[PDB]
Amino acid sequence: PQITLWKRPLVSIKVGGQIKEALLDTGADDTVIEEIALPGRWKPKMIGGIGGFIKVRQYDQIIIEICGKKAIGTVLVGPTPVNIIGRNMLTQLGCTLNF
Amino acid sequence: PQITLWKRPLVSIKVGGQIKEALLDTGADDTVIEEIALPGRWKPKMIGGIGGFIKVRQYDQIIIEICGKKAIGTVLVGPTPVNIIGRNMLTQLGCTLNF
Repeated sequence: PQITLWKRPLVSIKVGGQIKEALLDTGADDTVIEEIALPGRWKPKMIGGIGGFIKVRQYDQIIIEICGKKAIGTVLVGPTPVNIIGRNMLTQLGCTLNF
Repeated sequence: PQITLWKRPLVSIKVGGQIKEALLDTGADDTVIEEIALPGRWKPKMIGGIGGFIKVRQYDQIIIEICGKKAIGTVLVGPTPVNIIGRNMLTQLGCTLNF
């Protein structure tokens, strides 16, 4: 798709056999989703840094789908006010900024 | 331009007769720049909210230029770890996400 930016770029995503809402965020390095059971071995990761860090669980090589397009990459699972699709997944989707 | 997302989408911008580096951030509603003198009447604005708020100065109808393209909109001036080009300016630039 071509997504304009007059509203927050919230999308429905498929992940872990569930459906979640998430924000397409070019300002975020990583993808962070709250409250999802994922397969494989995880390891703790500290993210943030500005003001403090939050501990999350890092799962690698997870498949997500957005607007019919699949992407494989790392998903961090932990508390987040909004679920975030960061650049690690946007690159796998072939997503660009255009103006 | 067409900007891929393998690195942070940092750009050079012209604002206030200066040059600044800033991040094109689809996850941000607003544009926030540190340390720039801007014309007009400002008013304080509280931004953030997740964990606390930061006070900034809101200046309206400011002209910026990115990659040769001008855009007019609100610029918030205050402390920020990275200067942010948010959706209010990305929309004025005609910037979309494409995949």
